Amino acid sequence: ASVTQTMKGLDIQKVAGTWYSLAMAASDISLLDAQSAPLRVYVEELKPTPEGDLEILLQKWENGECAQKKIIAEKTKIPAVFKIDALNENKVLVLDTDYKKYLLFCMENQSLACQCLVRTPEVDDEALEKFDKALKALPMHIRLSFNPTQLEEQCHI
Amino acid sequence: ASVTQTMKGLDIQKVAGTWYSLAMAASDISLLDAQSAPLRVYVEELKPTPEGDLEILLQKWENGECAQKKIIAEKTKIPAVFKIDALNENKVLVLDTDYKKYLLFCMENQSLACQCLVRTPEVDDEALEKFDKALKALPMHIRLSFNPTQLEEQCHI
Ligand SMILES: CCCCCCCCCCCCCC(=O)O
Ligand SMILES: CCCCCCCCCCCCCC(=O)O
Repeated sequence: ASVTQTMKGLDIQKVAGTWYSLAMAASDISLLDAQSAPLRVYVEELKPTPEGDLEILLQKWENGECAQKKIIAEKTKIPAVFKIDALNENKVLVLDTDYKKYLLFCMENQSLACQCLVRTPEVDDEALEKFDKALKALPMHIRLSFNPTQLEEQCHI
Repeated sequence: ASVTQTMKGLDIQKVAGTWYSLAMAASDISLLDAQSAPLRVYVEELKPTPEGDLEILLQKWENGECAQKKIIAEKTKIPAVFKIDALNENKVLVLDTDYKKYLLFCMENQSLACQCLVRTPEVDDEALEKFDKALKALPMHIRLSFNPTQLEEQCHI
């Protein structure tokens, strides 16, 4: 269940800028089933702070409407692991990224969701291979992927 | 998009009896998202009629409740292809089965959903491999799998 793959030698400054949530998977179906499931979040932009923390802009459907949400991930001892304040303190692990095209990540509390991010609104078969193979290891029960048209809309409608 | 894998030399009498919908995937996320999505159907039992048609018992969530539904699939020229009466006349294709453990199928109208069925409430990694690899070919955007506990409940709650 635990995630035991992280990016060796991650430079968090190089993941700054725009991303698309091409695909997402989670351990429990109810975390992603509906448009307003808890972890159905669409990534807009990564903004690393100078002090090394990560700021995230994303979209989340709630109250029948697509909201913008800004969120702050705090660094830890490990460069590929970050921390998000909540009801219960969640972890974000960076699995892999080539900076220029794709980045794979997971978040944990036991529950768990992961995502394949890409720089452009295109179906990258390669990044998807890598995403599937990192997931093989994990106990997933729901997976979503989206098309180029959907990737350009708010909340992937 | 089209399904171009079918079981060679299918004997429809040998798939009679009990099955579990271990996993399901579809081309559009809305066909499977909610408990009452159109193609979120859980297979209970296969009953082949003497004249070669297939009778299916299944469970479908609707009106906030888990209903039993009986359904009838009519044979065609091809042993692995069957036909279900509806608003629009749908096809059911049998991709693969070893009769004793697993059976993979898809249904078509363009929309498309497939399933990995198994005889017992157990996670069969093998049948899942075969399911993933038959799906590789197809344009899927939502996938669900269920655990042994869920497999014994009505509507996989
Ligand atoms: C390094 C890139 C990681 C991107 C992580 C995105 C953060 C997702 C947190 C999801 C928690 C729900 C958001 C909320 O509504 O508060
Ligand atoms: C050979 C085994 C094939 C099993 C096929 C199951 C039939 C699924 C039909 C789904 C259509 C919706 C059912 C309904 O509510 O009318």
